[PDB]
Amino acid sequence: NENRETARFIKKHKKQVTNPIDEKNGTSNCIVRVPIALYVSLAPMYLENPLQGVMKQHLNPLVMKYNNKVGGVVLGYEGLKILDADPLSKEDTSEKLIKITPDTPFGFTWCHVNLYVWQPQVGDVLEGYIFIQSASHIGLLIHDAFNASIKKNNIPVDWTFVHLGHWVDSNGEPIDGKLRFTVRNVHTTGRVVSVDGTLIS
Amino acid sequence: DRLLNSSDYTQASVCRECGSILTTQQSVPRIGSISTVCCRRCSMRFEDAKKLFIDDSQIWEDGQGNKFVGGNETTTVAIPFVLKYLDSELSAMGIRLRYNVEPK
Amino acid sequence: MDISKPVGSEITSVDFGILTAKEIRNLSAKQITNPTVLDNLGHPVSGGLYDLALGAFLRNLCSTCGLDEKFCPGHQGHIELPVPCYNPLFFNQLYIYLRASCLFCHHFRLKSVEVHRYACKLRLLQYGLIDESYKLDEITLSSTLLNELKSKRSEYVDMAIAKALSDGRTTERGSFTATVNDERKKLVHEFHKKLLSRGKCDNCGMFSPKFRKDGFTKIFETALNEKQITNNRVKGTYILSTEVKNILDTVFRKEQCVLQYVFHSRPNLSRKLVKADSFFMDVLVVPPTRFRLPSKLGEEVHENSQNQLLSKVLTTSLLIRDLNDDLSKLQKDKVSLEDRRVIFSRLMNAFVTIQNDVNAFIDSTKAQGRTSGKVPIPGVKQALEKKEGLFRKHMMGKRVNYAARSVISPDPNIETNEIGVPPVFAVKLTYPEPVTAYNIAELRQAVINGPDKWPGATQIQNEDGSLVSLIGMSVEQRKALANQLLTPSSNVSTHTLNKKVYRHIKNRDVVLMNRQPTLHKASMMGHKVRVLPNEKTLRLHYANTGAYNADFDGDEMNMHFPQNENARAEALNLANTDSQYLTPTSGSPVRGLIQDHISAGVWLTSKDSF
Amino acid sequence: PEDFQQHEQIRRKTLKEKAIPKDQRATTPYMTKYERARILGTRALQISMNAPVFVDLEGETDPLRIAMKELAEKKIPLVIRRYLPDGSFEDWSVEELIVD
Amino acid sequence: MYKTEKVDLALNGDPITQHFGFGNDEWPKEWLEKLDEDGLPYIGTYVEEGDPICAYFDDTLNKTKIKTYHSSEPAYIEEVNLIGDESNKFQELQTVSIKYRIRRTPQIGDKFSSRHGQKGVCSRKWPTIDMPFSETGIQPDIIINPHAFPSRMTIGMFVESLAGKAGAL
Amino acid sequence: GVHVSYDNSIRDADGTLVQFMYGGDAIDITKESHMTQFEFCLDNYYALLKKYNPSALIEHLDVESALKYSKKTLKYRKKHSKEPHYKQSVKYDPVLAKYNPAKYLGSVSENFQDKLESFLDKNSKLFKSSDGVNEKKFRALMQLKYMRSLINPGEAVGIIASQSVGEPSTQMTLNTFHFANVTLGIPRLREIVMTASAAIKTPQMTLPIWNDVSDEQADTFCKSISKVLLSEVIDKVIVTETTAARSYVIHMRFFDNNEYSEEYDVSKEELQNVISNQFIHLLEAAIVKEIKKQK
Amino acid sequence: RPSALRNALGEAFGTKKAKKAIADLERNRIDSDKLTDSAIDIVDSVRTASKDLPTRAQLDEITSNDRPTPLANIDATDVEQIYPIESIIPKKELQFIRVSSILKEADKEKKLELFPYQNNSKYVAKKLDSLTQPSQMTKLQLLYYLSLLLGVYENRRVNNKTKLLERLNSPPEILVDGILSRFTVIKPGQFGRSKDRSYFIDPQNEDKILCYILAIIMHLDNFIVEITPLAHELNLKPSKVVSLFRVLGAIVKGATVAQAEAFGIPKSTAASYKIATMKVPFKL
Amino acid sequence: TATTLNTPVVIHATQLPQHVSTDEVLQFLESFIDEKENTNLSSSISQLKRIQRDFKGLP
Amino acid sequence: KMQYFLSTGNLVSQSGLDLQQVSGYTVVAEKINFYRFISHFRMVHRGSFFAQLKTTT
Amino acid sequence: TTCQFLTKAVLDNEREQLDSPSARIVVGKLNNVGTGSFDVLAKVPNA
DNA sequence: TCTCATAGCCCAGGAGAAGGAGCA
DNA sequence: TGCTCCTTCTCCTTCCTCTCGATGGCTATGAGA
RNA sequence: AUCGAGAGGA
Ligand SMILES: [Zn+2]
Ligand SMILES: [Zn+2]
Ligand SMILES: [Zn+2]
Repeated sequence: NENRETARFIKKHKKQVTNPIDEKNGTSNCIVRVPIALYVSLAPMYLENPLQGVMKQHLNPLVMKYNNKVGGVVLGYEGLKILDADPLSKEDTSEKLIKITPDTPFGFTWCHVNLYVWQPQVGDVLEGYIFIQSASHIGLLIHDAFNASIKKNNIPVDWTFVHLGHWVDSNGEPIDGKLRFTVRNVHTTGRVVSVDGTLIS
Repeated sequence: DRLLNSSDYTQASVCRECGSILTTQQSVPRIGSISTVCCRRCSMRFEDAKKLFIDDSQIWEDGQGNKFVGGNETTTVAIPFVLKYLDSELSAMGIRLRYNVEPK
Repeated sequence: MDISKPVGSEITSVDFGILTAKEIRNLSAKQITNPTVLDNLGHPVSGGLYDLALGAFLRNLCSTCGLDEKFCPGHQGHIELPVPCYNPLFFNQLYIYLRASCLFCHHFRLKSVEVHRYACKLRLLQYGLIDESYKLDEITLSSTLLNELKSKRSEYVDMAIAKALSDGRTTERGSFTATVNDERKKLVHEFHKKLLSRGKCDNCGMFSPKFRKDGFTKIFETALNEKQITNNRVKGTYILSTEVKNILDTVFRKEQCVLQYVFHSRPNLSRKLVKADSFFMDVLVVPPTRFRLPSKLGEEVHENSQNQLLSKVLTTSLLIRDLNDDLSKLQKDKVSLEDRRVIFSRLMNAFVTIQNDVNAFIDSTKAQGRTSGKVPIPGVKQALEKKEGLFRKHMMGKRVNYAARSVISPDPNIETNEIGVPPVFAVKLTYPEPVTAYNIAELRQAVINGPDKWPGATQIQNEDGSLVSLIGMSVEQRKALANQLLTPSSNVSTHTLNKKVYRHIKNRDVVLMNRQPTLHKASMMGHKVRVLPNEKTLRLHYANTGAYNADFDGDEMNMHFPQNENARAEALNLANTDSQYLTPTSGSPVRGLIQDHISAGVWLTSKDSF
Repeated sequence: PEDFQQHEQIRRKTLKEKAIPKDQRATTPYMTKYERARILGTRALQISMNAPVFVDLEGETDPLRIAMKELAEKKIPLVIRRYLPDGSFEDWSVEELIVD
Repeated sequence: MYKTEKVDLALNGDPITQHFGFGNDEWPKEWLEKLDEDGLPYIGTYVEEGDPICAYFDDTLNKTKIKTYHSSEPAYIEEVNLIGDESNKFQELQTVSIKYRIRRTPQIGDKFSSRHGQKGVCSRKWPTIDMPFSETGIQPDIIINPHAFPSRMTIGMFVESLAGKAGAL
Repeated sequence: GVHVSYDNSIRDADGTLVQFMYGGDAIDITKESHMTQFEFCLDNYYALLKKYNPSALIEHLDVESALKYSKKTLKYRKKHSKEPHYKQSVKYDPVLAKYNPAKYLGSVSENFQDKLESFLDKNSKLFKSSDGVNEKKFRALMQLKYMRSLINPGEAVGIIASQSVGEPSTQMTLNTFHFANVTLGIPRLREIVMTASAAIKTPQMTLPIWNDVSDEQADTFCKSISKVLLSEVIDKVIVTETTAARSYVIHMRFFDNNEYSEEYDVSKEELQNVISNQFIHLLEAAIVKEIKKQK
Repeated sequence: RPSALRNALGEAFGTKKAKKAIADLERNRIDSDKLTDSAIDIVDSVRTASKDLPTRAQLDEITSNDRPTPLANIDATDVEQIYPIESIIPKKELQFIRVSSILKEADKEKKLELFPYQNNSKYVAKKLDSLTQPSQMTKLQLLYYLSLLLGVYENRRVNNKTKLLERLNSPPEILVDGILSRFTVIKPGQFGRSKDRSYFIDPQNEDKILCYILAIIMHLDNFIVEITPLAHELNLKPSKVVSLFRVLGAIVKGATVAQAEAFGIPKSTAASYKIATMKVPFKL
Repeated sequence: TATTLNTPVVIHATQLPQHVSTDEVLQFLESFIDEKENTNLSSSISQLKRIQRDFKGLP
Repeated sequence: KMQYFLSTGNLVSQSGLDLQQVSGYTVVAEKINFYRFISHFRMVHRGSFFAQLKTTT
Repeated sequence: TTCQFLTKAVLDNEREQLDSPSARIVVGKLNNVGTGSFDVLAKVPNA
């Protein structure tokens, strides 16, 4: 069936939302809220504190951790609610009844929680401070949170490299504040994630 | 404990979107990040790739380095290893198997 | 097994299907058409049977995953056959569909309304309405009223299934039980009994020719009667596999509305339309090399038989491709010559052999043979059928770990529900005791004692799954581990787990004794441990001798040592001897006392016993 | 996104509308040997991998004996989910089963 | 128990360079505790699993490879046959036949039988101070089960016992 | 997959039902056989009362439904314990077939309750020596015991039944006291349950006779029912060929007429008619077949 | 004679008679001329499904195979140019191989300091004072590269670079990177390489490196190679080296009076003593 | 990491991602510090505070 | 070839030499004890084809 | 005769519901009869 | 210039199916 | 026109331990004396 | 280590 494959190519890899610039003045609103559901285990050694146990065993080890199914980096979780597998509970009860696998004391269950995901897409606007200086790239400081890489050939000839070296704006004064650049691709190369930056491409 | 757990108890990589345990494999850990198991049945070739756009999530390379795309819905189940043997032996007669794996 | 390694997912139900040729060309590892099996006496050739794309072969790496033999499962290749082959596993079934079709109109020689009625019957059987599947024949009275009757039957089946879908008599995935499947198989068997009797075509009066098979090998066609040829003309010998493919492809393309119903015992939810390539072998899969390794001892090599089969398949394939190149030589024109008469026949005879070779690959029985030696190398059918097959040799009957075997000996000094353990079995059978704060001092005692003095500690396993052995370490290397079982949370990824010890056996455990020819559930019972010094055998009480049918002239008892607290509780409660005092057959006991106790009871309770 | 929500609601439908009311639970109120053995083994497996303490340890090195001691006073927080050939399941807690 | 191990180094026309003894090479010195300098063991030596039996030098890896005793029981060396080729010594020594010897104490669990089919298993070797003693002074060698006689119907063991006591007097 | 479901009905593991109760009465064989010796249970009324304490279990179960229902069925099936079951216009179901047998106190089988009341009425001499033991207290004890002696939901009773047929079958293949008729031992048993064969080795039928029929009348019937072959009355067959083309004369010497007349109830004109009807016809057909099979 | 076997058959059996009569119904002619041209049309449909055969002459001989030889010049009829030195040694590495300080310095201590690998090789002492002409100095450089291959061969289990840099006398980087890029299985990944890189050599490339070593020794021994003293030197197996020279086209033969005249070895003890020689063509 | 003990198996969303502005995210920053009051993970807390100092005017 | 015949026992011929079974004509002497050793010269065998048949006649 | 019943199973496309004990051990799951006929579930606190 | 002397490889146990040999 | 009884094939199955072997033949190359 | 063949034990 030739009609299935075109949509399965273009729609499933197509993302959910696009970030607009606030009044064309600030930056994008790439910090977005999304409700998720998952299915995780729970240790008996934190059974007295089961919600914070689930937090410290699946969610607090998910802090600043990238997933492509969420598309970005989580800046914190909110609203942990366990979907109890026992009916007639009405979401106001304390005797939640989680299913136990018949080999281990780590009980798996469903949980809804919100995520605050940072995800950039193709053709977006971000900004960065002065973080490092080099001869052909400057890794920009993304929201004082991440690092941005710049390939050399995307730099026009109007930029003035001086010489350790430094980049000089077309205004001629040394740069300061938050420099604007365009997102082309997202990468995970390094200890944390990075981004592919551009200015004319 | 006896007839399964003490003889040939094994994990298994499954792609849930195809529902098989054999065609999945390990990707070559390239210079960017750690390796990740992937699905050869749910794989997009670089030959055509409906180009008569792919985001940098599912591009991975085999041992010679050909670019495949797909097969991320991966989970590990508990099987005997002789089940993997029987899966590889039933295809010799031309039989597909399909294993429903919840949580879907 | 590990109880510190929980499995999140699970197998819930099993579905079937058939892979086709282009899907294997999409997914599989590498096209392998190289008969080079031994490239200068010590090497795997690339693109051949031992290519590193198929995993790893005797301390080589992988050309697909690039990992070790203990990380790669081995990958599945694919032979591209020259011609499309049958699948023998389905063979006779499609042979029936070889003889039920009208060759001209591409329908079945039975009446079309009759096959429509069978299709509506099987559609009603898809949803558990056998009542409707016998009330369907109630709807009776050119082809205008025949189409009206077809629409009557269709509306009847649709309204019955809509009424079934009104209430919860059938869910969305369908209704299917034992009686449903029995009625379905009766109607499919009657259907195939009816699709072999109609000589003429019931659509246009034609005559399809007579066919006859060799069983797995060939199809022979017979010329029809002159009266039949006369009836065909006024109103209208070896055959190849591609002719069978083209005929059955056009039949399946014209008969989708009924063979969507015949070959599906449920509501086909994903709309899997049946095609001819579901029965056919244009490709063969190639197993991983890991499941095909020759047996090696030092230098001695027993080469696998499936390597011989698949190498003969590749050799025959390249011989057929070379004869295809010779036919490419003849097709310039070469028409004024009978020189291409022989090699073409040398094509066709070889065109037999590959079929035989596929009949020699999967089957080993039904084929031809180079006789007078009678050595059938195992096809994949014969590796699945018996006790020496797979379902009994490796699926059910498994030689286990952490077990023991001995001759036994009497002991009337321990109790009835107890077993005597010799020290030679008390050193080579361990229990995975975890680390917990109540039994921390006993485990430190076992760590100080070690693997040479009962009881003790042998293998301290860290939270990464990494092991630390004590089988050759010194005394002080053991004693320094005493303060090294209370490690805090170093890595938060594995912080919830603790350490483990494969400690020796002691009195607070339970084993499972068994005597190997069993006949009932009381031939295999749990027993509470007592370790005996200066002992060679297992020690038994006499009350067990009724249940195990034991005589002490050289018995052979097995002892499974269980590996979970769940199994400890089940052996201690659900299968202990205390709960097996009576037969489940009639109600008699099988336990008690034996002849010395009996004669002593005769003499002791007598009235001359002061 | 929305089809996942629909499948989620169908899952919660087939969970909820296959449940059994507390008025309908009419099995035996006893506890069979299988049920008691599974409760003991599973609770001891939890305690061996650090379940929270709710009974006195009495210096016993056997976790199965600690599980039987804890069963002796009905302290255990577990519920047996009894399944039926339909799949409609009742829930019998420890507090509403006659142990032995 | 007597066992036999045929250590050969000639399983593969000239190039066999595996030579018995020691080449000019380093090796852990405690092999002569169990061996001799000619690549052979001291005859009549305590052999336990984890000890070399035949050692030989080869220049193909500049290595003296050994042959470790692989059996469960502790053993002793009985006779070391040294076999040469039937033709006129075209190669040097290449085949060593070794006879192991293993002690077997009469143990518990052993199978002893009489001459009437009544086999059995020695369950415990009973102390002589715990034995029943006769008026003449002696204690028996083997106490046997008396209940085996009705079912098996071995009345001839009475006859052999009585005639043997008659011959013993 | 043949086990005890929670409704105490024998099903397969998918719900395919086989029986509605385990043996009809849900009594496990493991705790069975002390439902026949009631005098011993009266002798240990104190011990079985101290064991099965009804005080810590009355707070969870209804007690006064199955007792009344069982007394109604008891009065009805003592009222009509003489008609046959086809003439018995059937009333409502028996006791177990209504209630949960392990919830209501008094939900018992019919034969156990009948033998219980027969024991309680047969021993009127005995209970005068008792301390006050009646039908009621002893009945409540035996009903608590009957509730505690029911089978667990989830026992592998297909496996238990298979092993309890297999294990005494290994005491077999003995040529037993067979000649003083049917196939015996394992060759019978495997013929029954596994193979399901219609070609029985010795198929038989046992017909009861009335009381007015004497032994001579019944043996006259036995000589009436019996199958009679032609060769049973043939002494000599003499074929004399003479080759007029090829021909041959057949002379049959039979036996005396009174012999088979008394033994097989056959006259010589019945012999005439059976030579007339079936013998010469099949003989001629066999001659035609043997002539045709040369070519 | 098949008809005579059938004449014995028709009297002989009833099971083999039926079996071979079924085989004769199976035997009969499976091709006629109209069927021949119809099957020619069906082989044109096989052209339509022509999953093409591999070329089995250049992909299966020149590419990665059992023992990859050095880059051989079959077209060179000169036996000293079957392996030209610009084929074995790349020009990219050859342009920074300078041994003028080796023959310039007279101290053998500093000369063995300037070899990358140090051993008890008798071949180094045999072929250092023997070669006297500076015009063959690049051949001497070839011997240098031979010693450099020893720095790979008996030091291959060093599973990284810097600890393998601890086994050489700090050479220029291009030789070591050319060897580790042409001869090794490059396993990528910077997850561990920032700490410590880990990759090794598959045994097929190890036998390739053995072929390179034996070709370099084939240069410096008048293209007639010794076997048994080389088998003393290589510390490997004899028939292994015989196979490695049968891959490299060297005819490993016994000795005539010419090899007893040249190598100083006795002809009377040359029935088992082997010597590798060369001829013009390439192997099969 | 391949075990299920330290890794969730199924992760999906149910609704469209609503572009919450910096108001609710800043409120989550302040209430997140307050809830954690009521090292790589503390460096995650430090970067989560440098998000606030980033939007302020002096990081 | 005679070493093969005694070391394996497979009678390999063409006419079969007018017998029933085609294997198992060689017995290891087994001189563990002299009773066994003298029993292995009067120990006659009926036929492996009859050991195959389950009929107890 | 595993192959013939497997042929009929594929030509019926049998979704095996996985309730037979021998089937459940060939696949290798916790068997039904006994401590697998039900499930144990955890009673948890709120705080 | 042949004689060795070797490399390199080519007899249960019935039950079903399944279809001919006659019949309304 | 359609529907039965007489011949073939075509199918399938107690537990453990130890030892002892295990392709012929058609052609190249390759010295020895 | 696979297939045969042989032996022995409850
Ligand atoms: Zn997939
Ligand atoms: Zn791989
Ligand atoms: Zn037609």
